[PDB]
Amino acid sequence: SVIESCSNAVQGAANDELKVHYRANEFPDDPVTHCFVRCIGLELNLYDDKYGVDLQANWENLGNSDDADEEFVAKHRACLEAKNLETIEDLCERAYSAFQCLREDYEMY
Ligand SMILES: [Au+]
Ligand SMILES: [Au+]
Repeated sequence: SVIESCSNAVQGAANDELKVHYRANEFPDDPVTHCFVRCIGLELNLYDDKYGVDLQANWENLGNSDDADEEFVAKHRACLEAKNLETIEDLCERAYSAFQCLREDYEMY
């Protein structure tokens, strides 16, 4: 529902070629996708513009029900710190940049 609602809440996102990527869980580095990813993130509560990535929620969305491994938290909290998200003015670009920290995780899952 989120994918389909986000393709409509984001301009350009309602696009047959992008949606092909999205369902195949591919997310190209382009301004439409940036906003689509931000939207998914906000809708699923995996993300927030001010507070950033919710690492526990993502841990869950990666097929886990326990408290996140300390490594996982330490790792990505480091990855996200190094991105200086607070200096990225465009919100879609900030969200897209945050979520690349977690890409290795999503892919190996
Ligand atoms: Au493509
Ligand atoms: Au962007």
